[PDB]
Amino acid sequence: VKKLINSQISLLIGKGLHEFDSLRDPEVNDFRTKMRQFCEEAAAHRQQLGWVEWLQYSFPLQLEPNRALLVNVKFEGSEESFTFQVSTKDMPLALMACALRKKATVFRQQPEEYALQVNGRHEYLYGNYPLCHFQYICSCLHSGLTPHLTMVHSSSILAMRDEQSNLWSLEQPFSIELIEGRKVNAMKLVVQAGLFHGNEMLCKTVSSSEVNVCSEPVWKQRLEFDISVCDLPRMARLCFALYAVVDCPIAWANLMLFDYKDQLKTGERCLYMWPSVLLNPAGTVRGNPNTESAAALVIYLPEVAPVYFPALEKILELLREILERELYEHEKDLVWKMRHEVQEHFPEALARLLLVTKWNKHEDVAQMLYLLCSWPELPVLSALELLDFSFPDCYVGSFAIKSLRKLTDDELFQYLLQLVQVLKYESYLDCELTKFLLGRALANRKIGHFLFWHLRSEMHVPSVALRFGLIMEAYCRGSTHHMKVLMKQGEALSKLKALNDFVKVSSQKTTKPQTKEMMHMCMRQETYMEALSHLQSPLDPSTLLEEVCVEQCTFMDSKMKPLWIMYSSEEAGSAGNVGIIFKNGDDLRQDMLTLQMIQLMDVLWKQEGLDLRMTPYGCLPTGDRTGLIEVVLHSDTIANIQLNKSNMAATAAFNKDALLNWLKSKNPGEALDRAIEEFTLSCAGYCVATYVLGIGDRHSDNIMIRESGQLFHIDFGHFLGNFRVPFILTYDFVHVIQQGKTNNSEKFERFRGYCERAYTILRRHGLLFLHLFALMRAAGLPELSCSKDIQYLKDSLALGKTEEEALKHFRVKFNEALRESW
Ligand SMILES: CC(=O)Nc1nc(C)c(-c2cc3c(c(S(N)(=O)=O)c2)C(=O)N=C3)s1
Repeated sequence: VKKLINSQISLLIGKGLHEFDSLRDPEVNDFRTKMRQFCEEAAAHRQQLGWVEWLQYSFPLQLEPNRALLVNVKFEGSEESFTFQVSTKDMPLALMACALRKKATVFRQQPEEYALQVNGRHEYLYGNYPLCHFQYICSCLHSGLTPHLTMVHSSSILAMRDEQSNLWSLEQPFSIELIEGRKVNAMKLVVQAGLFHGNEMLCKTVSSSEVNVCSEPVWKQRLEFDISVCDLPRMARLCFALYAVVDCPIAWANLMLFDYKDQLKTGERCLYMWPSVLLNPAGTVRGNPNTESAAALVIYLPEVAPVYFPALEKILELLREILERELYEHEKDLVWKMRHEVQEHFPEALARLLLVTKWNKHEDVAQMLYLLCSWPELPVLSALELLDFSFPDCYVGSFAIKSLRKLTDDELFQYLLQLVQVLKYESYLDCELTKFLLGRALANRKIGHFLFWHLRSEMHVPSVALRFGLIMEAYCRGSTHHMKVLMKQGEALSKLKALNDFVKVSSQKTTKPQTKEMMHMCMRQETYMEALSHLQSPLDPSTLLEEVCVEQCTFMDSKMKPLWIMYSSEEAGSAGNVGIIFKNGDDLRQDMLTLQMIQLMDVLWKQEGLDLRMTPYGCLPTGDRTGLIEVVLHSDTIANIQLNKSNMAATAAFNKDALLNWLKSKNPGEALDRAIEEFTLSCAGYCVATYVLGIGDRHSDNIMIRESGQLFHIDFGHFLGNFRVPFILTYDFVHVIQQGKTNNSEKFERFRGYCERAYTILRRHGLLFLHLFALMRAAGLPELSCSKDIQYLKDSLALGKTEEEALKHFRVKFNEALRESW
């Protein structure tokens, strides 16, 4: 019945749906019901899409940001296949017609009714794009393999779609009654509070009277705040901090002064507080659900009788350029004076205007919101700024989502990590961002995939557990089939957790080979073989993890014993030979963010025609200190290469030549030049990427080389110079760039040219990183917690410099890095 979906969702999110009901909360109850009906509307629209439109849902195109190639094509009900000489500039339609003419001769007797599936994968090639503009063809051309595609008819694609179906009057000062506590401490107890509107204060922070660590301490004091009640903004947020004194932080707690129906909150409130590292504005406005052992304040918010926030209709009724590109009071007031001409001539400066409006005075808010509701939509870049906690107001928030609707699915994917973390800054469950992310997730299954996992990865955190569970529950109402697909993934990871816990215990007692043999026995059980096999990869749902290749599975010797899990496929061939690494015990978010930013750098470089040959490999947290990492096969560490062990192809007279002999052995004869280029390009990319991102602790063990020449980085424990990390040039890579010559300035200075181009391209999108890192502060990443972390980026890119000045400064750091190389 309905009941089976509920128990499946419950298992899928790690939080039973009985628990949502047991709160008796009207906001939860109205989120669930209102978002259920919204996601079910999507699910209906989804099942009546056309077959091409369904491919757009299920397998959205992997596109890149003349010349010949072999393509091998087959038809779905056949092993008999054909090979074709085609051009890289031809459409899929041209190729599909080629296939049908070779079939109509072999079988002796329309291209529009087909889609090319990438063999043994959930990737499809269709639409009016040249072959080399598809990521599969482009990947294939660099790596050198023949494409393997399959003609899938529309009736068979529709068969897939089928089987997935489901007010101003009050001028008194705002005040409270601080009643009492119920907590523990080692002195006297002070309760400082404050009215914040985002980061900014609506008035100074009024303390409570000092009182002894008496219980369960009692106060029964008025606190009177320096602000009229009519001047409270819609997102007025009252923020407490309980600490002790003769500073000693103990707890904190926030709540919105207006409830989710716009009503002002009266009367009594028990705030269940959270422990501390004093006053914490951006902290969540929901209480600690650990009600048993939580320090709890009770307070009263005076009755003033039922007063709702004014409806929008009521609100709407009620030297200049030189600065506009931190400002002084007169400059702020000149920016406010000319607010109408900001709307008319400089609409991209909305943010700076929003940071000069007095949010603690209500006429100014209406005068602002009046400008805001006719304000033209801004570019995607500008809207990512307005999502930050710096702009808490709902109309500004709702305006931002309105300017972000024109995000492409690829862009939305690009920023999905950051957008999810902004859900933590949200004050209420039902919000324009949630609905936006949910509606786009339900319109694109890849977006839907990754939204699920970004949320599912944080259910171990009580502050977001309720929000995230509910969103996940809503998504599942709107995609029964993808729920089941994801359960299969989660069942795989449950088994990997249990197999990894075995491997840890075992490794501490017996030898490496005997633990590996005993891992393989455990995997060869029905329950494991079934669970570990025949799923989609959480790292990339278009990757199919088919036959778990137990022989080649192992574990790595590092402290947490990450498992090495290899998968094969009959239908896919070499594309089906894929590896994943399950790591349990480490917080992979730090890594994931670092790889996504390098991926973005790659995207931004390719958009200016620069292909530095990066390796943007999957990294995805899936659970508490648990996640997956995509295996880049056919690669080894600089450490393992430079070991220089004998009876190998890299038998080297000098350790400087170990890499170059290694590259030689893997790329013999004419192909050595192609790999040194791959190496050089990739070396330059990661050199810049590490310098901008401030990635420290780089040694041979955590730098890998692919057998193509491509270099890339692993293990991102520290970033943004969290030990001012300088540019890193390594002699043995310099040796490879220079083709093993001691003096080869032409090949070396090309590499400086690549590094400089790469560095100047990121400086132009400096604001994109600044905005995206600003939104990431929401995550509570230990090394992304303050302004000096964001200042690192500003200084690494040199964002307040002229392009000429910054390039001069970059070349100092580069020449310094060159000197350091021996
Ligand atoms: C042939 C081979 O081995 N290729 C590899 N490709 C990748 C992507 C590896 C990797 C990446 C990362 C991490 C690890 S690991 N083993 O340290 O967990 C391993 C980690 O922790 N963060 C990122 S290894």
